[PDB]
Amino acid sequence: GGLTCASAPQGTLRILEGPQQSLSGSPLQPIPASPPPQIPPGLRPRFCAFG
Amino acid sequence: MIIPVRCFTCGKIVGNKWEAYLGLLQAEYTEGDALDALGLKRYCCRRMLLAHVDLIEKLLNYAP
Ligand SMILES: [Zn+2]
Repeated sequence: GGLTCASAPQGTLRILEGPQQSLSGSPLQPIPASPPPQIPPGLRPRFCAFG
Repeated sequence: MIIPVRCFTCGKIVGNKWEAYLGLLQAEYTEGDALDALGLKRYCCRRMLLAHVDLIEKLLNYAP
C-alpha cells in the first residue's frame, strides 16, 4: 500500500512564454544628423569706410 | 555688471546707448539693425553692447 518507483519518464517538456520580433525600421532620430550652421539671408555689410 | 562707460579699444562712449539699445530691441529690430541705429559702426564698439551681460539687475535683488 506504499508508494513505489514507476517507469522512467520517456520525455521532458519545458514551457516558457515568449513574444516575437517586429520589422526593422531603425528610426534613428526625431530631427536627425548634425544639422549644419548656415548663412542668414542677405545679411548686408554693417560697416563702411571713411570718405 | 553695469554697462562700460567707454568702449575699451577706441574710447567711444557707449554708456548712454544701453537703454536706447534695450528700447529698440523691444520694438522689433534685430541686434544688427539696433546697433546700426545707435551709431556703433566699427565692430569693436558693437561687441561692447552686443555681448554685455547686465548683472546689476540680479545683484539688485537681494535684501538692502
Ligand atoms: Zn570702439
